[PDB]
Amino acid sequence: TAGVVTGKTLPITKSMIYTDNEILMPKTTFTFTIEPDTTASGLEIKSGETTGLTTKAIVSYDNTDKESAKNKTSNFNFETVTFSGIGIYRYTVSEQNDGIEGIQYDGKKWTVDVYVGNGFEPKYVVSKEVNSDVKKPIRFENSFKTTSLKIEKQVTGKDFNFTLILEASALYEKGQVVKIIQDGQTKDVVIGQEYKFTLHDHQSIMLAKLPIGISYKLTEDKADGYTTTATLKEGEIDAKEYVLGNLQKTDESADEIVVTNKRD
Repeated sequence: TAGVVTGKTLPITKSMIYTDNEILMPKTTFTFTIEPDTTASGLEIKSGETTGLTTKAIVSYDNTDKESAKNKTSNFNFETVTFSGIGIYRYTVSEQNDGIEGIQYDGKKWTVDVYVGNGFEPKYVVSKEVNSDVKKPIRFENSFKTTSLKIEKQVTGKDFNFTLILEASALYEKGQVVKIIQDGQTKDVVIGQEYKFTLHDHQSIMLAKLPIGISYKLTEDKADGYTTTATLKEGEIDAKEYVLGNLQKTDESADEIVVTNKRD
């Protein structure tokens, strides 16, 4: 039967929603916690016993994880626990919300009955969602978002030379690639190094699947007979000045930078 394990361990499955290999999987961990159901009563049903129980299980993702590595497994091990007597010991399993920018965490609560026989030891482990009678294996489902940056050139009053760098973060490391669309063609920007390109009046470039929470800086080479200024528009909130050469952090709103070269 689904959600009934003959043995001493509780399997945990983590699925990250991931459908596009062009997107960088965040380098991060998810942590599952097991605690006693402190109100469990009514074999006798008892509050879960935690003496000798490792109460944390973890799975790890990194930037190399693609479609084929989106699901991970861990477990809790009840073999190591000293139970004071036979019975059913009830625990609550949840996933910690680590609050990492861009990540959506599974808030579901799971309940676990461990059937303890004869010393004493676990015999069966049964799992269900809290408030459900349906037995099923524990599976947490997480997801994450990406954003975008468009950069356009306007001339007032010729190719202008730009440099973009996406700085590495703890989540998105140096040497990983982010897609850019440039003169119609899909190309690769490598995180942590200068990416040089050109734009003329009304030409744009776009990074459409940009990691959330990384920092970037954009500069333009000095162009004789022009002064250069730039604005950053975040979603529908009002455009503010972007000073070329400054670090800007990506977040959930789609960014557009308009760089204006004004003839002197």
